[PDB]
Amino acid sequence: GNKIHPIGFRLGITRDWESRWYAGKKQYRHLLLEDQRIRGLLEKELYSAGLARVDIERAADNVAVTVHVAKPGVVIGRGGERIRVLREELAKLTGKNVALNVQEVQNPNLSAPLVAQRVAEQIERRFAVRRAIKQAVQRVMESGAKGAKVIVSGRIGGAEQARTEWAAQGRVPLHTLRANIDYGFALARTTYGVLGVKAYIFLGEV
Amino acid sequence: ARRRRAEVRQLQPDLVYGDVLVTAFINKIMRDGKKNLAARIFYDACKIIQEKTGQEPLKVFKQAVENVKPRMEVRSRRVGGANYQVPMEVSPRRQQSLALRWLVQAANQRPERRAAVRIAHELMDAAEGKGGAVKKKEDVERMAEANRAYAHYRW
Amino acid sequence: EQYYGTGRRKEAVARVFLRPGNGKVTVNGQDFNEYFQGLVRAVAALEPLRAVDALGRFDAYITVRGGGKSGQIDAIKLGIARALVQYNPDYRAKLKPLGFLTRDARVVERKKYGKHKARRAPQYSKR
Amino acid sequence: PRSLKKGVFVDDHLLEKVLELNAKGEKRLIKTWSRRSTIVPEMVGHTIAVYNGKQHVPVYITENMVGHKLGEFAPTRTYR
Amino acid sequence: KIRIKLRGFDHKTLDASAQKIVEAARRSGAQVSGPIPLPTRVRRFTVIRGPFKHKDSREHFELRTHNRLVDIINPNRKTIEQLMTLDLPTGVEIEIKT
Amino acid sequence: GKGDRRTRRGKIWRGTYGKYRPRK
Amino acid sequence: ARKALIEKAKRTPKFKVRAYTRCVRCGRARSVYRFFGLCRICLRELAHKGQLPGVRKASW
RNA sequence: CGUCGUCAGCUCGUGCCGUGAGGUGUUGGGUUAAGUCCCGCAACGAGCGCAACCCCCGCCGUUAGUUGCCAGCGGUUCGGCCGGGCACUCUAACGGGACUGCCCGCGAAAGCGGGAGGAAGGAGGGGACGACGUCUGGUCAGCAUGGCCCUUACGGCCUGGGCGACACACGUGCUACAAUGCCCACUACAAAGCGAUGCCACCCGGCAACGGGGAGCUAAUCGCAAAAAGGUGGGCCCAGUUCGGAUUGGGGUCUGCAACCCGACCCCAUGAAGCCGGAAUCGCUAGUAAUCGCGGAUCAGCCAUGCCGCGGUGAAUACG
Ligand SMILES: [Mg+2]
Ligand SMILES: [Mg+2]
Ligand SMILES: [Mg+2]
Ligand SMILES: [Mg+2]
Ligand SMILES: [Mg+2]
Ligand SMILES: [Mg+2]
Ligand SMILES: [Mg+2]
Ligand SMILES: [Mg+2]
Ligand SMILES: [Mg+2]
Ligand SMILES: [Mg+2]
Ligand SMILES: [Mg+2]
Ligand SMILES: [Mg+2]
Ligand SMILES: [Mg+2]
Ligand SMILES: [Mg+2]
Ligand SMILES: [Mg+2]
Ligand SMILES: [Mg+2]
Ligand SMILES: [Mg+2]
Ligand SMILES: [Mg+2]
Ligand SMILES: [Mg+2]
Ligand SMILES: [Mg+2]
Ligand SMILES: [Mg+2]
Ligand SMILES: [Mg+2]
Ligand SMILES: [Mg+2]
Ligand SMILES: [Mg+2]
Ligand SMILES: [Mg+2]
Ligand SMILES: [Mg+2]
Ligand SMILES: [Mg+2]
Ligand SMILES: [Mg+2]
Ligand SMILES: [Mg+2]
Ligand SMILES: [Mg+2]
Ligand SMILES: [Zn+2]
Repeated sequence: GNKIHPIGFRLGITRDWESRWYAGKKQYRHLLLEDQRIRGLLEKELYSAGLARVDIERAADNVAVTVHVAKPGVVIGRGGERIRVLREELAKLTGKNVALNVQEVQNPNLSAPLVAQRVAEQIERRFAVRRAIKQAVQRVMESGAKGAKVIVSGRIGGAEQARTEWAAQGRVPLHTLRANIDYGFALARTTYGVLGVKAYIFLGEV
Repeated sequence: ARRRRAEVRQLQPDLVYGDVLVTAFINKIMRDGKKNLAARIFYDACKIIQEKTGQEPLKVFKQAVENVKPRMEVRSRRVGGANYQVPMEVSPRRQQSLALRWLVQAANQRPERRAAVRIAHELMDAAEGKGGAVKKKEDVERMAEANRAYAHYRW
Repeated sequence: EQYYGTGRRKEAVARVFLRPGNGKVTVNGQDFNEYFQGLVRAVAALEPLRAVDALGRFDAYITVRGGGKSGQIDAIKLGIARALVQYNPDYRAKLKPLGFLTRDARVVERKKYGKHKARRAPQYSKR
Repeated sequence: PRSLKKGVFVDDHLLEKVLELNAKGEKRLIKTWSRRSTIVPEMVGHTIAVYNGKQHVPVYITENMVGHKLGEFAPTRTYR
Repeated sequence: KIRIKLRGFDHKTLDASAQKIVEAARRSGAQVSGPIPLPTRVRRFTVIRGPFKHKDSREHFELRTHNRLVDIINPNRKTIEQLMTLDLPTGVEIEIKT
Repeated sequence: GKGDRRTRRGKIWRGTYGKYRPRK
Repeated sequence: ARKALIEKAKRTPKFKVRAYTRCVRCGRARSVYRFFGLCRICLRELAHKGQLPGVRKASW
């Protein structure tokens, strides 16, 4: 058990926070829990949408919430009778009456969180873990990218003895603080246990 | 020192005499990094030599050191059996370190209650050719030579 | 008229002003022997002047804040030597061989975790 | 080297429950869980059954043992 | 004379939010007191890396609060125009005390 | 030493004040 | 950290002393930083993502 | 997450060798902190790791100046206090600078030795960062989770007790055995932090802990705050001591609904072992060790001598 989160490790450089708002030793923790409550439902609901991310900005009872997804349409709803019920949830929790944008993702094959979700999915439908991975890396690596890697945890194939499946292409230099490597995890639940899935995508250096 | 041959540290010259050999001696006296208290001690001990003696302290100091320098010492070694104390010459660098160390060590074993009083009397006895310092120095050379039988083990 | 040179050491800055005249050194107002009341050290801080036979040529107004008197002492060593080179650049050719020009970089090593003091590692039982 | 300040603490459970018994007479024991409360004058004579986490032990309050607390007489542990 | 401290978690979220008040005032008021830094109040957090035992690792976290000054000399009028709602920062706090 | 409450150092080390270490 | 104990949140403590922090994200009762209301473990995790704004990785 | 281990390694693609497991490359010579680089070579390249990119510290410059300063002048209740000024310090944001670039020597090359210039020189100092994998390592008591198991209860509430028991044994530490010291008085130098129902200047009561009163501060402009070791003067005079503060008696403050079990703190008294520690064993190679103090997290308060961090003073030694 070594190596740090490639994100927390790059927050300074090539990677910004999922919440960029100021506060003080009396506010912060509150505006904090809020975001957690936010993504709470968002991730419980917009799963099918393709919940690639949930950014949250602030100013004063104002909150950005630029929820990114691969299939924006699934957010909107019948004409828009959902992104009306979602904006509804906003004040349902915190009566801040804020925005709630939506931004499609330019190729969900470069969105590690998704790339991992995909793989996590397949694993639950009882797919071939190894191929699923061979393929994933391929897609991700296919639609551009300079490198990629995927890692499913243990109990592969329902095995009684946990293992750790690989697969990786191109470059995925982690020790290089400036690679800009998307990272995504996916907790693939299952009938015999849990299977962690991690995805990394290397794109552009300097 | 497995890679390189550690270069001897180069210390500044004595604030007063400008002698590096003295700064050394001071550092040895120093304990808990109180170079002041140290430096002080030494100097007051240099004055106690001005009175109780004739010549300037530096002269005595130099002489004292020069008498405590062992020109031979025994160093243990393992050889099919036990540990055979092998006599070998003592380098110039170590010759000094051992002298200054032994001075302070012998010095602080003295009965006089004042630090400076002890250093001065030891330097004096040392410069004269007596005192625990010179003793050890002789004790070593006694060990050495007296084990010449093993001398053919050199290093 | 006047000459200046900063000078820093082990985290302590010093303002040095060399003005022709006797040699009265006013560190934080007080006289040299005032601020450095019985510290065999001090003296050194004036070694840059003696290095060029001066000393009895300039009076010196000095300020200092940060660290400890010995640190401050060293800083001065730099200042007095720094200002002295400005005053006359031909003085660098003499203070370099003695290195009063260099800024002693030795600082305090950070206190690492796991260890007791940066390097002093905790002891352990029969391993 | 004791301490309290001003307001010698006593739990009302018995403070009143005891000062009432005075208004009448002596009572056959008085079990309580407030081993905190300070033993005050108007107790000398009564027999308070102090608990110890398992037992309700009887304690005959005497003058000499006023300033003390209840627990000091109802020992907690059991030793070798 | 316009005290206006700026405090953000980013040294550009402020250095921008302050670069506005810099020229959007020079173009309607005196040269202004320019933007002034001010020491930053850093907060470290030291947690044991892994859960359960292994108390000799930790890893460090810091949440540094930067500060800005500014101060527009002369409480102008036309300066207060281009400086009324032409902001751009998202993660900043700005107290006004002219 | 640092362990004698009734001393200057005793108060310091034990991070406190009182007679033996008053706040000026 | 059984729900039956995450009940604490309930104001009515009986006495202001009996109150305690507890992670707002896991229920963790020990090492629960105030400024975040999070536990040492939780702090670590979120911080790594980006859910903790301004919060970075200190080095010096 | 720990660990081997920041160790100098682990591999892949294609070609080539072998029936084959595999081999070559990655071996060899030179070199390096390093599979770092150079040369050679049936291999030619690539990936993970090393290095670099990020942070802090050394020097310098610009932008900004309620930090700073008679640098320089005027006034001064002579406090950088008032005016004034961005010079210097500094605060914090950007940029410069070092590349074996240059000089001599050795070398096939890499690079090694030495020199100048330079704040800094050959990875300038310290961080973050820890490969394919190993230990059926650690944690289901952080959380998540397959399975099993209890469901008037293996669930829930409360009061009380326990986690603080002791004939003993070990680990990690603290204070110390003293004169390079202990005590009192006076006096001087720091960095990094923290502060609203909080830091609390200052005044008075109390030996005091602390209390009553109450100014300022959204904190480079107020407070915690005294830095300590140090310097100067004086006391002690070698003694279980003016060393050392255990233990115990007594009085009291403060937090808290409540300090018996089981809080810290102050004051009087008591004043223990301990005279430098057997066999054996631990840390550290430079501002490091040693030594001196300061802040913080958690936190009502606290059993912190612990932990994480900050600066003062500042060594010895390395043949091998
Ligand atoms: Mg230190
Ligand atoms: Mg710990
Ligand atoms: Mg649970
Ligand atoms: Mg509590
Ligand atoms: Mg808690
Ligand atoms: Mg290495
Ligand atoms: Mg091959
Ligand atoms: Mg064969
Ligand atoms: Mg073949
Ligand atoms: Mg092969
Ligand atoms: Mg091999
Ligand atoms: Mg081979
Ligand atoms: Mg090699
Ligand atoms: Mg390489
Ligand atoms: Mg400059
Ligand atoms: Mg060359
Ligand atoms: Mg690295
Ligand atoms: Mg096991
Ligand atoms: Mg389970
Ligand atoms: Mg316990
Ligand atoms: Mg004493
Ligand atoms: Mg009074
Ligand atoms: Mg100010
Ligand atoms: Mg004296
Ligand atoms: Mg006695
Ligand atoms: Mg005594
Ligand atoms: Mg004795
Ligand atoms: Mg506390
Ligand atoms: Mg206790
Ligand atoms: Mg402390
Ligand atoms: Zn938690």
